Amino acid sequence: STIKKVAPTFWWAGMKNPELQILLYGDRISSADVSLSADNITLQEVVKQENPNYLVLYLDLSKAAPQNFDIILKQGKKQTKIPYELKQRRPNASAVEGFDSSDVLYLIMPDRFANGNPSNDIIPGMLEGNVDRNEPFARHGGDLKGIENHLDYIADLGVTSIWLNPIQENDMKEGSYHGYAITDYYQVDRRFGSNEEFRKLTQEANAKGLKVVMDMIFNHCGSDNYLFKDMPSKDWFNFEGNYVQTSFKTATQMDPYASDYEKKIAIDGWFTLTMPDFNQRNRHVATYLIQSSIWWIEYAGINGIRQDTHPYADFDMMARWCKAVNEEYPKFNIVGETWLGNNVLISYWQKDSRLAYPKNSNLPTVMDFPLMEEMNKAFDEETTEWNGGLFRLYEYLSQDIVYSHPMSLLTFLDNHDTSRFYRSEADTKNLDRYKQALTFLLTTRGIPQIYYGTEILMAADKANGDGLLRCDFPGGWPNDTKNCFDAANRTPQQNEAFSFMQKLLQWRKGNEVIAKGQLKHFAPNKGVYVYERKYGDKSVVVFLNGNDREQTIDLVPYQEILPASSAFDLLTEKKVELRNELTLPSREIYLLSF
Amino acid sequence: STIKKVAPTFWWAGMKNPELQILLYGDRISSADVSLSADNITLQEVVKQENPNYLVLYLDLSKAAPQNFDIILKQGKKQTKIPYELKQRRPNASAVEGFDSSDVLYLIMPDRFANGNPSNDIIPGMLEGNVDRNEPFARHGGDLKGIENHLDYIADLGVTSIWLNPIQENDMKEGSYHGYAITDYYQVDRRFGSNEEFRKLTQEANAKGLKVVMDMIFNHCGSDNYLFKDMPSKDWFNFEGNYVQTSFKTATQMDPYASDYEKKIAIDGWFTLTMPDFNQRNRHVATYLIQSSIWWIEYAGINGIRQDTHPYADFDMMARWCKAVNEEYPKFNIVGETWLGNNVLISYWQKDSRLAYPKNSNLPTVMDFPLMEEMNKAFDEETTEWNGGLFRLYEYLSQDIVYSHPMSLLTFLDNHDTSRFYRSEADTKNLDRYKQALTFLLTTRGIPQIYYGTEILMAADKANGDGLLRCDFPGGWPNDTKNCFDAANRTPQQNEAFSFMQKLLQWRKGNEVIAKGQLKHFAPNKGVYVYERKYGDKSVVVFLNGNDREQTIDLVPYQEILPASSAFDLLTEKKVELRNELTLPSREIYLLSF
Ligand SMILES: [Ca+2]
Ligand SMILES: [Ca+2]
Ligand SMILES: [Ca+2]
Ligand SMILES: [Ca+2]
Repeated sequence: STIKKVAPTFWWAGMKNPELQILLYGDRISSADVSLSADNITLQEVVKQENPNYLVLYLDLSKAAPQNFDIILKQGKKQTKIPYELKQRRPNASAVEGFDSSDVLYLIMPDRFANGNPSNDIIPGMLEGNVDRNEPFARHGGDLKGIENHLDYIADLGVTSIWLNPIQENDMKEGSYHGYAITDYYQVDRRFGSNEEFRKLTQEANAKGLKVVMDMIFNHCGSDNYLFKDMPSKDWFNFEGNYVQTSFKTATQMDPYASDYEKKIAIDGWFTLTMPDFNQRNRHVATYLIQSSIWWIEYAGINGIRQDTHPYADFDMMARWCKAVNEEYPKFNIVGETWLGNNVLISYWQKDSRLAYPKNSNLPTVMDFPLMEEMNKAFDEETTEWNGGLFRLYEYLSQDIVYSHPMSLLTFLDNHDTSRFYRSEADTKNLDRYKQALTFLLTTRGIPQIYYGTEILMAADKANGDGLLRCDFPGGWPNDTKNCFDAANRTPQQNEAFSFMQKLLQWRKGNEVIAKGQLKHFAPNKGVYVYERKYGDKSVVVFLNGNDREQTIDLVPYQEILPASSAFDLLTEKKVELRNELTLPSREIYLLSF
Repeated sequence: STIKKVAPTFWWAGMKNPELQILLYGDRISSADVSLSADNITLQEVVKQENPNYLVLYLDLSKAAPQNFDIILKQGKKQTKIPYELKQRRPNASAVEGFDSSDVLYLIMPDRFANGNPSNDIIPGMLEGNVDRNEPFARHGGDLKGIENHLDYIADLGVTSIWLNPIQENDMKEGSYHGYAITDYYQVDRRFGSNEEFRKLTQEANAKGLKVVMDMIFNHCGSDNYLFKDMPSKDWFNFEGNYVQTSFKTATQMDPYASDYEKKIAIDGWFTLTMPDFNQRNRHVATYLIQSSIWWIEYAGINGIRQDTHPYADFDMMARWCKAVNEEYPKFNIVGETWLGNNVLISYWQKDSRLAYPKNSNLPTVMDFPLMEEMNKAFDEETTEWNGGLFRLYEYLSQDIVYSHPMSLLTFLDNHDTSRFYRSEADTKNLDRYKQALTFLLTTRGIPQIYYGTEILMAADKANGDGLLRCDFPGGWPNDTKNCFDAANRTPQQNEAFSFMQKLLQWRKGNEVIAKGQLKHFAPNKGVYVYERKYGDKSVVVFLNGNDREQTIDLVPYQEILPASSAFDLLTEKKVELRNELTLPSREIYLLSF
């Protein structure tokens, strides 16, 4: 009809926040006389703006039960009836579990994991009408069905959650594959699936014991989003809708020496030309985006959101967002991308930050990029008597007083924006670093994330561009020669790697010591880093030898974490003797239980 | 007589704390019956310990006026009268000025600055009976008279304070030159001068407008200190008087993951065999040391103490110490050596630390070693569009939210424990780095310290040992060929360096903008770092070009700190045009006033 788009698509009765903003987009609709035909719904307000193609409606749902109702636009002789549903909430929707340190997240770029339906690789009408598996920056045809097809593999690997790069539609001319330029916040990308397919994926994942986390982006949308292409008003995007390039200097939010000029350039600046910057200080923009997040939580049953670009957005509005989400879903977890150089500035973004006080982001989980930088060097260097190697871990962790909630820090070796743990295929010839890094990651504090393909030694270097950071999982396509979803088609080394991660993950799942236990560590001792996780009377103890050589060490230092004269290494299932001294082969790892 | 040592030597009437501990050392004195012959002084308590050579007396002075009085030991037939003075306080002793960001401190190692009295280079009876100017680790003969002789030079350089490495006596066999193994807390080292000489030095310094800061060490004394050689009890030193070597891991005080074993080894461990670790948890040790600090403040009129090794000592006792000092001298400033790798752990030691809360060190000033590390690389590297060079300064300073009192951070390029700013004589051929580093140091936030000899390009590298970090000031000895205290005997380059520092220092002195002003800075712009200090309506603006090349930059970013279309560079006294763009020669520095 005259109505092109209605947002949200639908809503629910009995949400904690009883307000509903319905955004209407169509042909010169703004002059219309608006009414409702409904049962116990109040139309509070109709908002008109420069662009006559939009109306913004504010409804009060406090007294309203599930129902179908009509929005009615009368313009002279013409009358349009827009039907609208208030669905009935699942029981206990509010009580959906979040994710936490008991979990391990498996990060998947949908377009690059598995093609389970080739018929949707190209969608008539969409601006990017091409797939080309040999172009790193083109669509390759991955989809939701593909992920659904391989849930068995993911669960068997031992992770507890899938985390998806953005699945919301990116109808862009170029670069649509990655998902970070959304053109519709209320639709899965038609090349990945329908909305229903995503709900089904989540159901299927939950039934195999897997949580689902979803990437969302409030800082910016794609330039082909109707909201941008046909702006309601200049106030919806920063710099009044004109492209000004961001500096990426997000330290300006908290830097005590920041300039006014630089704060504006950073936080109001656009990431690129085709990713215009939302003005989150606009009440309509903010509610639109907030509602979008809540919609996907109610509709799809997700356990988590990662808000990319969190520091590039208005601080106050993102605090309101986190508050509004947690008011509706008290156990839900949100992680923000805090890509900064140091723990000090990252800690500011975490909920209850001592350094932000009295400001509070309300953001439960932030990302430990500094730990990533250290872990990418700590297993390759010599650990001397004074410095290097595993000292990086000792020294970094001892600074955890900065962080308000250290067990709500996402930890990771890499992700879709970094070099992979192994930079090149050639580097994967030695798995020592892999084994130490993952032992550390999966036993120390925080919430681990594994990037898809880590478990089969996929390699990549940032210097060759972002496209090759996100190569196709070998096996995800019908015509792939080697299908690495099955052990039978994997190199010996790939199976060594896969089996190692799986051992740790399968052991970690359900393990209350790692999930909730105190942490206690010791300075590297003749190159050997030792630490303990301890919950009640159960404990775990890790030894990591930080050198390419045999080392004997005195065990007297560790008396307070060694309650018995021997224990079993979980990895080799062999006994380790704990009496006075211990000799550790080159790059040894012991993971003891007590 | 039978009394070898009395501590303190004397005291004052009308101190805020009315308690006085008098420690008596002699031949089997502990059985004695003790009394006083005095006017309105109460002997509260006499403390006996394992060693019979000691008595500890506690007196109450609350009702007591200045007087001479006697302590009386009666043992059978023998009776010893120990005379003791309660001096009368100078008026306004309490109100002695501290030091602060309006100051610049000039750090001097006394044995290596100037020999103004060669007759005291060797002192009969002292265990180290040798001087040898050609041995880096031997005494060279510097003294107080030498510093007094060159106060004119120091004041003319433009600094506001002298800071001395320890002047308390180090009667040790080897290594006595540096001062960090004290054998008498109540005596200046006889090779430097008498107590009176130090008081005179201070008087002389004050009259030329210079403050005096004194190094003290509570963590440890020298193994030839009577307190150690002939211990009152095993409880006076950690590990019951037995040598156990410290790990140097002082992060154990605040590390949330610290072990019990490691905390003890670090904080109770000895620095070396000949530097035994005081047990500051012993009430007698603590009062002894506290009183010693207060004594030198009353007696000598000093403005500041640097407590070396502050983190190796008991946290609670050092907080009590800072409180007790500030209760007596409210404006006095104490700086603690916080030699740690990062701002997080350093910030814990600063008074009102948000990360230590609810603990509080009460330590006003801490040392910004991380800024030093950055400054030793920031002026040598390329400053690209994204990273390197002057970015190190931008990035470090933006983390100042960690610090409770950023203007009470001691900043410095080097000191007696580091490589000098210039590692070798050859490196001093280029002064660009010197000029940028010192411009930065003397205009940015904090309390600058210059190490003696920096102003004449003395060079040294840590790798050649500590002795060559502390070479003789050329001119401090009667037989030196080139006397660099006078411009006439200096290389052209030495005079370029000296004149540059002097210009900045002389301009900084009295300058309220630098002392008290806000700081505002900008990300390096095509390699050029720019910042402003601003107090009321007066401001200062620095431009530092962070590359070995000419660069034109847009000035539009800086509109908010450029209130006029031109200004005068303080350094070259030439006009700089502030209109739309600015072209900066290789390594340019502009220091503008408005
Ligand atoms: Ca497909
Ligand atoms: Ca923004
Ligand atoms: Ca002398
Ligand atoms: Ca100690």
